[PDB]
Amino acid sequence: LPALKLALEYIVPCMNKHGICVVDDFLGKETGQQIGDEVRALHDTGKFTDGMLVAQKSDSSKDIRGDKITWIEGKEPGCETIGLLMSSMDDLIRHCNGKLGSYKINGRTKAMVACYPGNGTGYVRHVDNPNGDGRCVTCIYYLNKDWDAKVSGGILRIFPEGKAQFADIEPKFDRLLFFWSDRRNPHEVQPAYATRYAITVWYFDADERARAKVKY
Ligand SMILES: O=C(O)CNC(=O)c1ncc(-c2cccc(Cl)c2)cc1O
Ligand SMILES: [Fe+2]
Repeated sequence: LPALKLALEYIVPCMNKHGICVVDDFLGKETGQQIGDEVRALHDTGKFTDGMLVAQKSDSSKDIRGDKITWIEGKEPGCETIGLLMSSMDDLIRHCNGKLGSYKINGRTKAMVACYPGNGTGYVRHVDNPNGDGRCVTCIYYLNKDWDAKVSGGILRIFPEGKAQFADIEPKFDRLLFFWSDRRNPHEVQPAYATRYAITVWYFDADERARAKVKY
């Protein structure tokens, strides 16, 4: 599917109506598996952090850590298919521009690659951008082959429009997810009992980002 068709016929109407959009089979099995291989190699060669401190504990031997991260620009050797994914995300957003709300998107973060180690940790309920830091759209790509949430957990639960009625999104292989980054979409990751990977980029709105500059 050409990016403009996906954008105009699906992403733009889904985002403006619901603030959330799920695209399955985004890149196809071959590219999806190559991204998986690159992320696993990052993991196996120690490129991730040790994980978010979950419980601090007076005996630090008992510390519990959760999601581990690494920031990826997309041009590093061994990361060029992650770079292909990132360019594919940009292609979609570029073909949306002027139609995602009244936002004018003019940049994005590097990719945050996340690894949940499977030790029963998740991610607490939160809003990505609660305080106007410039980020207007969250984009997540999942790469977990044959993920079964009834067995392994790890559901992303989003509370669309902030209301208590929630949407449960499995972190399925080759699934792409967009949602508004602000308080319209509080969300959380339920405990994961197997290794769970995801790649996130955030897109900036020009006006909000130009003002966040003075909030820094
Ligand atoms: O994995 C998923 O399906 C959902 N993940 C998130 O919702 C998330 N959100 C925010 C952050 C995050 C929040 C603050 C700082 C940084 Cl570097 C990352 C990490 C995160 O993993
Ligand atoms: Fe988040």
